[PDB]
Amino acid sequence: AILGLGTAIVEIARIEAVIARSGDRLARRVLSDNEWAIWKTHHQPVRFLAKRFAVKEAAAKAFGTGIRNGLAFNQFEVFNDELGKPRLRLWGEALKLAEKLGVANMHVTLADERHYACATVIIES
Amino acid sequence: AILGLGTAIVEIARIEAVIARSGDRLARRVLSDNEWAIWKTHHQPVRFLAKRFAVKEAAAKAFGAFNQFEVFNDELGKPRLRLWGEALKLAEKLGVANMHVTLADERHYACATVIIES
Amino acid sequence: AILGLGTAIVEIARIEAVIARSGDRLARRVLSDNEWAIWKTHHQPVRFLAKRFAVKEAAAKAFGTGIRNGLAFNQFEVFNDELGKPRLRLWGEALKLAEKLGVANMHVTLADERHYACATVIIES
Ligand SMILES: [Cl-]
Ligand SMILES: [Cl-]
Ligand SMILES: [Cl-]
Ligand SMILES: [Cl-]
Ligand SMILES: [Cl-]
Repeated sequence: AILGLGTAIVEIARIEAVIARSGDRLARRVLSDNEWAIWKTHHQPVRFLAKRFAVKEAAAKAFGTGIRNGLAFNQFEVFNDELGKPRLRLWGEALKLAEKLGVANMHVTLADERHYACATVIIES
Repeated sequence: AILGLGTAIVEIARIEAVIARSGDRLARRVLSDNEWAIWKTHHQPVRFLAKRFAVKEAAAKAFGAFNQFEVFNDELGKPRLRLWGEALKLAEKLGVANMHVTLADERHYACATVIIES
Repeated sequence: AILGLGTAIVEIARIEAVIARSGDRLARRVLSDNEWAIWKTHHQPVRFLAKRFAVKEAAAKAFGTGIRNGLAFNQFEVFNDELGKPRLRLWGEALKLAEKLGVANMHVTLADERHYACATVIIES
């Protein structure tokens, strides 16, 4: 059964503007350790960040809570499987919420165009 | 089982142009009574309308009038669907037990996805 | 059970620009024979192609593979049923892979505005 659904659209130029304002501080804030390692050596760091931000926002919506009760963007880790498909890995409070809700499967998709990154997340029992 | 899936993208500027041309007529046509009440006191009514239009369009596609697809938000802010009239009747016929709604926006666009489920 | 999820966003102007520089080449590669016939006489052919790209990219992502192992965008044929709702018809490797994955239901939606087309695909047991 579907336990939740979330979507996000991110203006890549906005992420770019935040980076101009505060350097790597947005990345330090929203990225897990594994994602941070990827960001550091990524070919297009702004685009990577915009995409990960989109998944994290969609995930928070999919859990039906948004960011609250000790949740945080850095607890929603994006990784890719061997074929390139995006996946979610949960940490701390996010992981505890998933276990409480009885989450068995987390479906993630990412898309981008020149100006926008979009993501949709479905969580399932 | 998934009974239906719908998505929508709405250019907020397009909605603004409709409102410039015909006032609050669009809002009168597509909003339910509860949504209308929110529209009247909203700090950003056009954006509220664009987002609700997005959900309604997505809901219509998921089922395969817009004011019969009411958007409300729960205690945590999560968007939800409430059905009226012919929409409610259709849902019972199809055996819809669960309806999942999400919406998002940025400066120029609002987006929504709706999944209906047995 | 959800077997996969895919989404895509297409800037219509980008498709317009590719057509301006290389004509029919983009369309011939990604469209099935049925879609090609429609493209050749469609009243809004660029918009048609952009929407087809959106669905096809979302479908390739929903299968969890992207374009690899003999899969091709021209194998994910979009058609509209007697009611008018968008549907997927699969060919070649895509058809074979769906069977092997145990796909019993495919859910397709698409949307467009003046500048952008988008689509989401869910495959299900
Ligand atoms: Cl800015
Ligand atoms: Cl009402
Ligand atoms: Cl056109
Ligand atoms: Cl169509
Ligand atoms: Cl355009």
